[PDB]
Amino acid sequence: DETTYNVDRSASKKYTAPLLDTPRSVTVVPKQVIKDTAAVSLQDALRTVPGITFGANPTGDRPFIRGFDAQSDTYVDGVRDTQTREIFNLEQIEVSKGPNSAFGGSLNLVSKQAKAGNFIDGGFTYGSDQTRRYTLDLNQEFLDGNAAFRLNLLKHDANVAGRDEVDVSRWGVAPSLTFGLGSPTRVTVSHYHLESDDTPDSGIPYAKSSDRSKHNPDKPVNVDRGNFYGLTGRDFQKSRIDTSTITVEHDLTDSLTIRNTSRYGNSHQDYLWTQPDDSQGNINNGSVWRRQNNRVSTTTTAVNQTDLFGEFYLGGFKNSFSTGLEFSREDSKRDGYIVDTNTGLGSNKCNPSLIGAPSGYNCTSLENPNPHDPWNGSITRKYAPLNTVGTTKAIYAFDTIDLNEQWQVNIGARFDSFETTAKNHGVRPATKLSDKSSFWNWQAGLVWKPVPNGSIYASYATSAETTNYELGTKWAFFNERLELSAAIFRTDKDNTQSRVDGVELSASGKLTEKWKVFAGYSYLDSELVSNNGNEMPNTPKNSFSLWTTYDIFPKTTIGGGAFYVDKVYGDVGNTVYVPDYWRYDAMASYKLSKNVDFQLNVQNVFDKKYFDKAYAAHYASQAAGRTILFSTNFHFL
Repeated sequence: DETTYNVDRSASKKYTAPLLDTPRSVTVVPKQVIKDTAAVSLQDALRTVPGITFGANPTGDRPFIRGFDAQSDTYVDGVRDTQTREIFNLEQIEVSKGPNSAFGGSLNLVSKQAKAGNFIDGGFTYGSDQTRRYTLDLNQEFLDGNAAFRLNLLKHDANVAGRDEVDVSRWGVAPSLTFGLGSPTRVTVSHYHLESDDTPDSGIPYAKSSDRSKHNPDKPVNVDRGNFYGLTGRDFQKSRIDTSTITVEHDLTDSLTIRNTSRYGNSHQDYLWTQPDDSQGNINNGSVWRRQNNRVSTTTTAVNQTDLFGEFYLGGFKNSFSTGLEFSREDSKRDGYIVDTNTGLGSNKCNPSLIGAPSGYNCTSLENPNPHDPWNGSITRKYAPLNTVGTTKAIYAFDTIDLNEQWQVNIGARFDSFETTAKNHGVRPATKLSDKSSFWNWQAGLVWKPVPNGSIYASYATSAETTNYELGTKWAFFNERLELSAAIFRTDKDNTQSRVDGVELSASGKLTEKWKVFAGYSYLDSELVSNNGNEMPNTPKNSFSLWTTYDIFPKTTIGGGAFYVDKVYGDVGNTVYVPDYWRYDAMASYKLSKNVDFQLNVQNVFDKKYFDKAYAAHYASQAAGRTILFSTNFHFL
């Protein structure tokens, strides 16, 4: 069933048990939720899972999970990645909220692969924000059903509702080949390519009060909804990602599969954007310094991962296990631009008399900025990069033991070894600095099943310094079409000292035959333990996500979502924040025939102005306003 709102198993076979019986908080955002919400990105899609905030970049692509930074815990099919992620090539999104030695929490993005079946799918979406999105998803068998070819294509252009001039443009191509369908030896080859060229948002500056502190923190200034402080003549955000993956699987016995995966990745970023005022206090006289930020970056990644997984029997118990070796190499080159933003008054100071041409357009108006100002300062590349070469070697082992039909034990360990060399051409003479380290990690879980469709679990994880305790329960109702979850947990971290205590509730699947739900609640009580007693940044204390659809007639579905996010602090010092908000979404779909769907989405039904990322200083990112999307989807199977 491809229309399910509940997914009962992970895709990666490092999990040794179904999700009901896995002793960890895991939420899968299934394909159908991604389609029903009409999500056009990873962040858009993750609004359905509460307590995941993004922070920091001209668009902050760094997730925070249970109040902890997870930029370098994003996986594509269980392997690390070389950046703003699109969803056209994804089947589902797997969110692990606590640790998992198999890989603060992590995201695992499952790619669409060539597989058995013949289909041609495609869609176009037109929007009130000028969205023009075209997708094609073609999968064809060949070699008489022993192999398959799949091609996913994307073209996406859009403005942003309630933001002057800000826009996005991207396209993608994802070819895939799989061989040995149904046989004991399978070979898969994938390539992924995405290129983008955006006009980056400036965001909105924090108010800057004379008495700003932990006690009276500042929030974004209140100005017209569309205000953009950047420059259409200057600012740009260009990226390219290329990823090749080769996977070989062989069944050695009926109980044992060996798997080798090779990934080569290559990503370029060339960004230059504006930040409003960088806390210079010019906003208090009605003006804004257009501070310039930038990054030029190239990264190369090479990974090889060999896994052995399956079953063995010992003392009368089944042991469902996975074990492996991982070797990788990352090359990164960080450079930038040198840009003249001198206002003429102490470099970065402004007032209304300097707005426009007297500041070389480095000052603008707080209330009525002009993004078309013909700014014309020098831009030159530094050509003096920080070049880093990193090596990793890891070994891991995971085992689930069925003691009887009521009791299971999970144990997992992982050892990582790391070597880096950094050459910095930004200082004279250039420096060469090396570093060596390792990371031990292990976890244990206990599952009690009073009845088959019921689960109560304890869990302990440590890494060496971090410690996680979790205690939870999961239940499957209405013929295992509805999963309910509840968890409590504590995370303790030394040399961050910090603590996060929390509660998580989930509901996923069918309530009745016509009524589906995908929903969660998250409570995060976080603390630094002077900043002693402050909340963690990017960690909403309360959040709630509800997505629901109802099959109101045959051929017709209606639906909506309600999302709450509590206030969020930008800094450890708790001096800046973005306020809490409610957002509501609506949808309707009509099956015109077996081959054509029509879909309407209304995002942010009440046109709430709110801020989806709070940065540590200077400013916050404003989310999109009300957006209306009409989709036409074709599918021939």
